[PDB]
Amino acid sequence: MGKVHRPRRGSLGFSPRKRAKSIVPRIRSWPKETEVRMLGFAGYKAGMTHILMIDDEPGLTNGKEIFMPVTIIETPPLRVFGIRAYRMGYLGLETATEVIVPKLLERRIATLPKNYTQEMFEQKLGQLEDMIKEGEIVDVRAIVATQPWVIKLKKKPEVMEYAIGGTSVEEKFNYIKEKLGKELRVGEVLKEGELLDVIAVTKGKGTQGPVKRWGIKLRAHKDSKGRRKVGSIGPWHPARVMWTVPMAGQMGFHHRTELNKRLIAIGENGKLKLDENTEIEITPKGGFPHYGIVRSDFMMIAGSVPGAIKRIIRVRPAIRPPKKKPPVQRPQITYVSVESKQ
Amino acid sequence: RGVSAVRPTRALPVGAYLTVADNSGAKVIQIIGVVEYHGTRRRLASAGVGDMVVATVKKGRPDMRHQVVRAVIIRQRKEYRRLDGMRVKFEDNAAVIVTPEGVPRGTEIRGPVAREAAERWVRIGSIASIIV
Amino acid sequence: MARWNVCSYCGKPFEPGTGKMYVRNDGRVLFFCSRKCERYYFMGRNPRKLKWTKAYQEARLQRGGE
RNA sequence: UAGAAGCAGCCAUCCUUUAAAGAGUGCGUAACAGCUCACCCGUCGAGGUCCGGGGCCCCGAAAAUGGACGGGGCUCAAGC
RNA sequence: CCGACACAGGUGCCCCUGGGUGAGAAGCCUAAGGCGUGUCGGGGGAAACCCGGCCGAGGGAACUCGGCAAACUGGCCCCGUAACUUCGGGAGAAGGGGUGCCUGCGGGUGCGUAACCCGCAGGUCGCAGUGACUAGGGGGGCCCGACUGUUUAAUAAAAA
RNA sequence: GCAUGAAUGGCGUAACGAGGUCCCCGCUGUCCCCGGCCGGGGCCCGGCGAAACCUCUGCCUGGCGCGCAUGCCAGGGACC
RNA sequence: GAGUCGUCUCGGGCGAGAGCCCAUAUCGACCCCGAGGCUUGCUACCUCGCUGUCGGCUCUUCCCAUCCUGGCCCUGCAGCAGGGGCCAAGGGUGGGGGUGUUCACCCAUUAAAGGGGAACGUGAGCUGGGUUUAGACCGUCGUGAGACAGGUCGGAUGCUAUCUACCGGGGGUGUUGGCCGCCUGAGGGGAAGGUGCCCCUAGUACGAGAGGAACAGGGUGCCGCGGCCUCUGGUCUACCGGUUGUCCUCCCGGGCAUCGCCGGGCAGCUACGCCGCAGCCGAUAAGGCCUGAAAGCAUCUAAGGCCGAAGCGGCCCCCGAAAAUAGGCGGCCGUGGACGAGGGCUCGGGUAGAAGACCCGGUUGAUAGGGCGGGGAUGUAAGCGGGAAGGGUCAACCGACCCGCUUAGUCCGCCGCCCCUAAUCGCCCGAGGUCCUGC
Repeated sequence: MGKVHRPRRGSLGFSPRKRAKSIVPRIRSWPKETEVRMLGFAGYKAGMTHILMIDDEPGLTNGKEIFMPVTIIETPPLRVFGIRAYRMGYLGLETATEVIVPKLLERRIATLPKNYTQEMFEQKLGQLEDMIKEGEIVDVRAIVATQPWVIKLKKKPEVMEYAIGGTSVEEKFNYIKEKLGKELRVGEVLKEGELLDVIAVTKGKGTQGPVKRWGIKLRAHKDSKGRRKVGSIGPWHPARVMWTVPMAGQMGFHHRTELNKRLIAIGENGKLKLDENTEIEITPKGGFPHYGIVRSDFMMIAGSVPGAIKRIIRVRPAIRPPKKKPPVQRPQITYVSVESKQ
Repeated sequence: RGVSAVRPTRALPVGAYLTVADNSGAKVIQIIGVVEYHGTRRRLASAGVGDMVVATVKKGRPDMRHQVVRAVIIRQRKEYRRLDGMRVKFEDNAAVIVTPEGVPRGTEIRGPVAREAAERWVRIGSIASIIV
Repeated sequence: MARWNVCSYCGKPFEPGTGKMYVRNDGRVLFFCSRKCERYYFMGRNPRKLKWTKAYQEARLQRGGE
């Protein structure tokens, strides 16, 4: 070459690529640690559709038409089945105690008493003790579960943790407490027009090539033996192979966070109530390819979402606001679509 | 540059032949490169619409040809994506020779010319027989 | 804007944010529904002549009827 | 030389008188004027400023898998 | 047979009257005739990647020592053809146009309408009539050896 | 003309060429920038079955050393 | 390669000298002293029972004496714009034309188109163009055979990974007796961001004028990376339709020409498609200073103290109970030759998927399949009726083709309804509250 600087192909900012250790998304940012309500609301991705909206954010100047794809998701109502208490140790955060509170319970693979009533009352009393002191406790988080039963993709509860914020430890405890005996809403935690993060384990390709994972540029005039091979891997010394070099192995089934997708619309059904703005509750005829009946609470969120069709996705509020665009409270939907995916 | 107000599609690299739609006496212009572009290893400089392009005259009179000139590319054969989800696609690729200021060489540009170009350089829209 | 449009190769109702507009060398515009409609214009075929064109058929049957 | 009046520049650089004065250190003026120093007496009421050897420690001192005092680590020493 | 071998090798004659096809002892399809021992099978959304092989927008060699490799023309019939020339040739230069099917006629050979061959007109379908298979991309300049032939069986087919 | 020359043939040459060199036009995934499909493999199973070569070991980094080390020496990683 | 450092590259000290004047705005001789291993050469240490050359291609690591971006200082800095100096490898540093070419020359772009080491990185990765063998010609020289750091044409790139490395996937123990689910965050990694333009500022500051900045706010592009196909483009040997040859007498319906060819295209996979990818703060460099002495003053430092980089950390993104400090919580369990909690194999499918695993459903059931309707792909069917150039003994009719029946037919990797069919039937492996101690 001639010492030609070449930018890296693949990344180390996302590498390694491998299988997720749980099908529950991972979290290392908490946007509702000191603030009420859960970290968004979880559903199953129905599919996608598209919608035409009016600026909103200026494409050129405000008042012009913009195209936007939107991912329509059947969410179940969620319901608190467990209270988690923490005590802060000296090696990190450690689990004080828990209350566990109960055919879906049967489909779940999780362990079951066998003296339900008894165990539950002891954990509950234990918790009141912890709550009183009150500074033992430094934060409280909620074990929360999905409830699929009108949804055909899977019917087992996927069980996850979301924190429940509050100003102080006693307040988080009261809020969480009211919640166990109840259902929950897309409406209660979240509202239209915030920018929100999306967390999901992306679609599994299975094992894929250097061509696919890292990208491999093509070569010279004619190549007898292939153009999809690895080339050099390295010198004579280093005497060992690195990990920064093109290989084949897993792509997908990896957890990904994509930031800041604007919340367009909330409703319920779909296609059993017809509105002229905020989306017409867009449900394709012939149904969605490879996905079960829709009829429950839903949300249609902007742009892309990590996760292909038929996969449990989770939503988290944002860890940053937009930074040269203004937020818009309540997006505007100029005209609608009713297209088929067929 | 300027305000383009279109979602980008590019697909005309170095060595491309584009038609000269203005009277100037240069029949063909060939693209050298795209003005204000940052290129990377193994990647030929790709050209969208609306761009100020540096080019040589590939065919024309000896007085137009072996000259290094600037032009602004009006049309391309390749499909273009608006922001509104509707697509633009012209039957041919064309460029009009243009001075670096924005002001066109030739006293008329014939056919449509891109709206993204119009925003970016006023005089090209003003001269234009239609702006599509 | 809130625009709606109608194909000029069949007369069929046509969605917005979808299709291609093919713009003439003279500047006129032609709305194509889908890739088939575009591919067929190039061929120079008469969609009328064929029966895949629902509106074209329909008209003729009606014109029969009168 | 219009001006060269310490102060464009050249050379000389002399004499009287003293808190104190160099045919003037720098500023300033077109050149003067004007501002000012070295200098001095006196107050502060002391030991004052220097220069010159030596020993040491600093600066001088930029490199490519993690390589360095054998390693860890060590600054009233586990250093000289 | 012969190659140690049941090694895709490689060795002469005749079948050159099979049909359709078409100029062909041609291709492809289908017989007569032969075989299923061209001597391991079964399974798997069958991933990566490799060996044969198909299609790719926009651009038109930017790739590379070099268009190498592939692409492309294409069959057939007519028209038309430059520099140069030893007047033979260059030449299928270059470049243009037609070609299916059905229905009615003419010429030619024959024998009495049997057996054939070569054209014409009208009607007419498709995105496409050599529609499959079969099937040359073209042009010029410079150097060398005139040519056809021959050479390192088995890295060198050349300016030798 | 570093270091041409007339049958150890010179100059030129129509026609010819799986000869060497160069340019153009058409064409084109050779490339920008990659993707999908087809057949044989791959992978798995039953049966059938070699070869190359073979002092021994889960290594890495430096130093050293016949100056280009797994084994020495000092570090560092280490469940199979 | 090691050794070596004359040669080479680069630095420091001294400052002759010109820059109108003024050595240092800038340029800088004579001479003297180091550093590096990057050119050249020396060494004969290592290999001749081989350590294969150069260049390109592809793929990656590291270094700074840093081309650009950030932060800074001077000026013979008016502005615009240069010149010179300091920090700094986080990121970027391109495409073409000639040469086999590393190197070098050239064109136009660019914020800039930085260099060097890694077996002169990279041939058990490619290529084999160049060094280059056995064939040949020419120039020079030779009696001649024959030679050439002269020119030139053409002239093989082997190997099924044993060991070990790295990237991905399983099976088990340790796991303080086992177990099911949920978490903690030791650490490891990163560039997830980089960069440029335009308008407003402003025809302003500044300038005699010509000419012409900056802070800050908006819009857009480019590159890298990651994800995603509803739009649009590719493909699609699901399927459907048109069609040549030939075979089945044959309409119908099919085979083959190794999808026959051509035309359309759904799901799915992709870009030539779409969407996403912060700030601030703390501590610091270079720098600017405060107080303030050594030297009663002055002085940014000698101590104390205030700010201040694209660099450093947090913040952010990726992985992470085999972290032996082997972790936490909650629940479930035991207690040949008794009994048997968890768990697999089984079955129907995948959100999954090379084997395996993973995930879900299993009559308490909509999981798959049939049937039926819905949604989609092709584009007008079998059969029948009329027309048809003409031809006829003028009738039965022979007829490519046309129109109606029929927006039909064929087909579906998609949806609902529905227990109709198949989710049946059954097999196993794993304990025995445990030696002392805490209880």
